[PDB]
Amino acid sequence: AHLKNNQTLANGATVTIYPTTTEPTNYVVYLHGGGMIYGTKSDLPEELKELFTSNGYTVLALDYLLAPNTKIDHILRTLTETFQLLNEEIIQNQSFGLCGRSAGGYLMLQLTKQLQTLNLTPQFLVNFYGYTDLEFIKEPRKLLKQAISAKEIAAIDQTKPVWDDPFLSRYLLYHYSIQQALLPHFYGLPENGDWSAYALSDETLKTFPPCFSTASSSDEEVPFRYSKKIGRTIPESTFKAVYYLEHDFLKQTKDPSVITLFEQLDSWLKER
Repeated sequence: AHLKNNQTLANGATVTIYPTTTEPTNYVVYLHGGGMIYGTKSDLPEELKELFTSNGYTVLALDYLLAPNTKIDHILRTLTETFQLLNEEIIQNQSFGLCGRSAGGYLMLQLTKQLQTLNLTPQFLVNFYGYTDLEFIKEPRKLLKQAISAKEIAAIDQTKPVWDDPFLSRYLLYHYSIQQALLPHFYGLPENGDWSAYALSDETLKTFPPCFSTASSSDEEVPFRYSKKIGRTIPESTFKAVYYLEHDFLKQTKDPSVITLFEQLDSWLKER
């Protein structure tokens, strides 16, 4: 039956499936935002989900593990595992694209590199203000003006694995770690600052499938040069800027700039 439904995979990851009206179908795997510390596959905007399903892509909105509970190296390994199970059960070697929101864009690009090794290349990629390395988190950022206290985050568990944060309850932990300079520690990044293992080279990006890439010039959370590189260094790719908006502009799908960008994405999807 073609109804939105959740499925749990062998390793405990769950996926929310939004079927198209027809069979056979193609697929897009969606990776949510939240800095790899908070958030949920449920953040997928209705309008973005529709851009995919109306174009014949069943959307697979996928869980991934969250830091500091699970370190980035492990999050990435588990994501590859999860994709392989998702392909076993649902995609079944049919064509698929990937779509990533902020940290989800980084995850998508890292997954892509790993999938090439398993003979599972995506047909295309859609990057909403992601990134290709973690260097930018070394730079000071002021994202929340008010200082978050230890008390306000004391109740958030950092120990046990977490597949989903459906009510964004871990949002403060993310911003706390930023304000307290703990984000690299939360992520498990090398203390010596050599994060080359976490970076994608231009060489690597040049081997990737076509990407539609977009970010706001006014993004204070991820420098939008990343999305320029992603849409320009990957061959046969497109970069579309939006101007004067906050980082996570998928929160504002009714904004005229975002409406225009969705028209651009729709047109680009129709050329796959």
